Amino acid sequence: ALGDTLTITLGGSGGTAKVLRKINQDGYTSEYYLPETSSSFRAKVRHTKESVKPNQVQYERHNVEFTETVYASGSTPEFVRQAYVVIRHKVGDVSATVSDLGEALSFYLNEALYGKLIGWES
Amino acid sequence: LMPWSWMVDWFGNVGTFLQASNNTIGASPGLVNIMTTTTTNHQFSVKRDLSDG
Repeated sequence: ALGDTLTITLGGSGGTAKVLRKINQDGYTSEYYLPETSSSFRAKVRHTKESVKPNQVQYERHNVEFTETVYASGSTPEFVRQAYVVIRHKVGDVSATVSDLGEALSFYLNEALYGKLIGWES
Repeated sequence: LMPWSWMVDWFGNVGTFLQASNNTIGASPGLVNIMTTTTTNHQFSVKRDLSDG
């Protein structure tokens, strides 16, 4: 599901909005694309289930990523930007608790925190 | 298999840097400190002509 068009409001709330569009779907994965004159935008969603091992807890993984590409101009070569999250939990777990953990992680992240983090401040 | 892009980028960077400067790096001075140690010795010798025997 998730709809056909995915919107990313670059710059947080109240920023510039872009509309990615669905282009393919394989292997429990979906990727959305948007061409640009000097750059390119893409988003992917992925789901996975780990191998079964005789007597151990079975786990599953969900991944979501945003990646940005800028075409090489003059001397500067190609380069990209990326930012993605991941969720790991037990197969039969309860949905509400892992959702609350994810919401907590989301809430902790905010402008000031990225500002400090990118300054190599641990 | 030649690494053309890296060579272009770095050669351009080094060329523009060299031409920006003149084969030199600038510098500035920090604070200036002065240390002045001073010592003296006071030695005595007993004069026996004004003392009890």
